[PDB]
Amino acid sequence: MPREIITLQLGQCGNQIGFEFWKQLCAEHGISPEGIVEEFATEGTDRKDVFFYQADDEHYIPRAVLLDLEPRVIHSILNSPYAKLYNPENIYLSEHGGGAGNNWASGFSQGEKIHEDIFDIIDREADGSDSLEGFVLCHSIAGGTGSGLGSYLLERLNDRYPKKLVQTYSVFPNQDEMSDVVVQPYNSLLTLKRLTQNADCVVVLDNTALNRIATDRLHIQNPSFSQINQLVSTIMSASTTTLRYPGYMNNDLIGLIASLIPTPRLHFLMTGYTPLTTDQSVASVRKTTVLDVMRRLLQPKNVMVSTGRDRQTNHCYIAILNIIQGEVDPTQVHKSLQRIRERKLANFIPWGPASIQVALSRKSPYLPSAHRVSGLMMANHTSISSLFESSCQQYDKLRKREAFLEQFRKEDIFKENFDELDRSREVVQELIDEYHAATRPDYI
Amino acid sequence: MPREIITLQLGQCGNQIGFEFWKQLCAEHGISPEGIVEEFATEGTDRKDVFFYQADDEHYIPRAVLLDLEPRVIHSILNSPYAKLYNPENIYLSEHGGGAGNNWASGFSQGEKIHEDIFDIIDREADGSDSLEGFVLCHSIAGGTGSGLGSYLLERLNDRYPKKLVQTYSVFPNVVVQPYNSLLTLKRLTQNADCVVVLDNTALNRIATDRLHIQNPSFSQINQLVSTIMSASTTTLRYPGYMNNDLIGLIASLIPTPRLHFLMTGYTPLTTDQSVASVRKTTVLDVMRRLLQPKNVMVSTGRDRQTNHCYIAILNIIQGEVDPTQVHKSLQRIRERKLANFIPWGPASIQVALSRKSPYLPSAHRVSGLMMANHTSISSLFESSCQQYDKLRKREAFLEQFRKEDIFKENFDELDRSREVVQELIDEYHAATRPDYISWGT
Amino acid sequence: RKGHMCNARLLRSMPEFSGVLHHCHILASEMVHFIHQMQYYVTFEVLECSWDELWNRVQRAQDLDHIIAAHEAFLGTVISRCLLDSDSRALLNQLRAVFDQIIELQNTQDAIYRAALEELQRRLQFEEKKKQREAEGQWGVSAAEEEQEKRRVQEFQESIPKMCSQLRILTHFYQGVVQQFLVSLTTSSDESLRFLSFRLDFNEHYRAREPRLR
Repeated sequence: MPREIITLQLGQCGNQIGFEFWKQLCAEHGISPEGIVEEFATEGTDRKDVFFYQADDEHYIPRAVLLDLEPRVIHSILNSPYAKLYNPENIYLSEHGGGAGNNWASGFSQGEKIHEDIFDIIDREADGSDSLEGFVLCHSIAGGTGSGLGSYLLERLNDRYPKKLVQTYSVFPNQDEMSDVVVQPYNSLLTLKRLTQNADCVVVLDNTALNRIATDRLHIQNPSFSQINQLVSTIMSASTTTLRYPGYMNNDLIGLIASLIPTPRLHFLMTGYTPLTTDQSVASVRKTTVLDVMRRLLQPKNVMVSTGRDRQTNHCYIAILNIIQGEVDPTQVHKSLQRIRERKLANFIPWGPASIQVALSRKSPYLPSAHRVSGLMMANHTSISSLFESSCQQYDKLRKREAFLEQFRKEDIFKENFDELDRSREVVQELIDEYHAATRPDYI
Repeated sequence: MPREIITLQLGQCGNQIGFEFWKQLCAEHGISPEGIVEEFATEGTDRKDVFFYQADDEHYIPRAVLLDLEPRVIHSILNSPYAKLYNPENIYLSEHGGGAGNNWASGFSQGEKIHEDIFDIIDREADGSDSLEGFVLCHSIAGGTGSGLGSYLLERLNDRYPKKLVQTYSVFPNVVVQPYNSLLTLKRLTQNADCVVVLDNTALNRIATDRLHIQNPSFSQINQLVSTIMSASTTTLRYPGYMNNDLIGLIASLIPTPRLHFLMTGYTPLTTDQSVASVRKTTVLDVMRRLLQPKNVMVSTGRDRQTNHCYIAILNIIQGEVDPTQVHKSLQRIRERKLANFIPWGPASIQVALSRKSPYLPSAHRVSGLMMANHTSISSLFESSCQQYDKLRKREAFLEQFRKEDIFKENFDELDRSREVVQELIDEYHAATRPDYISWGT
Repeated sequence: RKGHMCNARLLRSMPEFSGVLHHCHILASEMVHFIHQMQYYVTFEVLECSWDELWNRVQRAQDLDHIIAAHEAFLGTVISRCLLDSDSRALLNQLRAVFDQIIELQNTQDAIYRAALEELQRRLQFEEKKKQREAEGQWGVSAAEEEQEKRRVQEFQESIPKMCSQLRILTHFYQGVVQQFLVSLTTSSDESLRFLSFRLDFNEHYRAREPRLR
């Protein structure tokens, strides 16, 4: 049965992630930007019902609701080639293009104020999807709508669909880079709290890591927010390749969440891409072994998560899932598991179930893969506890020094005090402590 | 024997809709703009005398009367390419160029002034009709001619043709006396029409804009959508089938109670021909699921969360290549999924009839679905009409204009009793959604 | 159905012609609204499908024997929705009991309309003599005519109860008495008959009363 996902885009970064993911899904399923299925995808093996909702025009339309309080991202999404690919009725655009002002409290207020409109789009997508599994919230942890509206959207999806998985593509702020929002620390903390409480699983997409990985591994000088959104789209297309092309294992989001999240609360996932190189980096007659792919993904130059290289937090993978796109030999997958276990190519959490699965699945036929073996890494590592600690410390620095506290206290969430930011930092700290415990034998 | 239908068009919008419907019927039976049946539709199995009066010059003369108290609309209707197609003896234009003036009272006064003329046209259409099922009056409850003339025509038709079905096509406005007129037209439909089909302009425009992608809809597109829905509902009468070839059966199916005559309409696919359904066979099940979606209804009936709107009865006439087995599967799946919520005054009435679209009228969908459903959600639209009428009557808004006319000359009592009738209809429709409508009259 | 909605107004001027009109209207409305879905169900069980089945069966005949079965298959397709088998004669007789009840309600509505017209004739038949006598210069009310009119009005008010009770039984029965046939219809093994059981609708006394309908 198809399992549609309601892609909720909040903030500029979230709208870019959602639009790029929709474009990547249309390309991989062979759906043209007008939604009219591309001529090469009529016989496509893509489970278009599974990934995209079939509109009245039969356009392969992902159940995507783009809700942003700033009109710039909404206009760019509506101006993308894929405008007719997705259903227009699920895109709610706030005429007040003022945004949340990089304040998570203001973002949550905006999400709740557009809760009727956004919850309407979410429920419309659920009714328009045969077996809508849950909602995927692409937003920015440092933005106001992305962090705040991301929290509001995650909470709204959890309340309307408590039995539906709430996955978040939360753009974590640069903990090593001075955020332009002094209240961006509070916004990041609130987005992390939303990920921990109103979201079932949070994929932290640290823009500092995006720039670092693009510059060092992909040789992309200064990755832009557009570049981060494009990378997110490529990673999403890699993760949904097995969604469009039906495989034998990990056929649903709930199954992937179970295989990657031994702790129901500690579902915050760090990201990595393997091989991490520019498309111009043609692996010269290099038969990428499954073990070689595992080593390259485990290489920090290939991880797309800005996890502070904190020697205090013993980063270890709670669960490791290697999503391989292309022609991958299943026997080579078993050999890769053996070689990675022997060479310790991946460090696992000491207090989580050992999950090293080698599953062979096909990519979307409409999505051409330049590398015979492409790799997307979703790993639950305690280094995310380092990134969460950096975010929490930044949030504490903003709350304690009243950095952008005028903007934070201007919203009802922090009207009395920076309670929303403080509870957010507390939730982030608790998650970081639990993740460090998970890498430690004492988590259980 | 042919089973004709007498169509009375009141007001400018009604006359335009009548001209469009006559052209649609002509295209369905393959009748040219002069009414002459096309060579490809001469040997049709359609009973064209059922929809249009058959002129001996091989012209399908629609048994329609185009009535407009303003010469502009009447002249445009008689200047249309269907001027020779429509019989001129059935078209009456009020020489009194004052019109009904968007007042139900003035419309009723004008209708009383031309009561003999309308009854004469109805009788002439019956004479030109073989086995006429009844008369359908198309008018706007907020317009002057539509509301007042609808009431006058309904009273005259109830007096002259009680054994013929009384179909009313209420075209809701998208006039300060518009609320009193709405009450008056609601009273007229509830008192002299055996079945009233609500065509709300707000929801019709919303559906047209959502599917046809038309911004700021004009009356023409709403009239075209109404004509398409009517042709899909009349495909059984136009093409002599095996069952439901008469409007009486549909009226009994949707309004077994004459008072709960509020029939809502649905069209599938509700998308422009430009809206390209990519290799999507609009199956009976797909069309049913789209109709189960309230977004495809072209009637602005209040979706009250407090009132559990439910379909008292639903009959889907699928015109085109629609499989009867797929239709039965779609009906069963809609009943099981409760895509249509039904009243306790009668169990889940969801009927699926596989019908053929007229061969001379091109049908882009292999299986399309037109729904004539009596649902309690229309009771919210009745509540809205009653509220508008009360808003005008309580302050007598444009009650002065009706006071110039007989219906409100003494006071705004015609609009007040009319709004009372609309409220009573809303309450009755809610009872029809309730289990007690069987014993409500008991 | 149209008469139950219309002919009540033939003599909808006497309270004696109220219970009969309303109750018989309830009966007719329930039966017709229930049969509205049954019309399409019959139009598709063996009507819409059997013709195409016959066309397909004849579509492969390439011999006299090959064409022999082409029409026999259409015969079976059409005959399937008639329950004409002696074993199926239980459900067939139940359905014919439904048809008999529809015929009986037709006769009841005919009686109701006769009461609405013949009994409405007395209210105006006697007005001719008085109308002419007024012009002729006569005065007073004829005792024989007044007493005859009083007897006719009393008959129209008291014997209308026979119509009222018959129509009340009809109002109850159109959705209730259908249960003897519906016992078999509720056990619809055929998916088409199960669809009829899923849309055994618009009764006003079957879903509320008959357990299978609600």
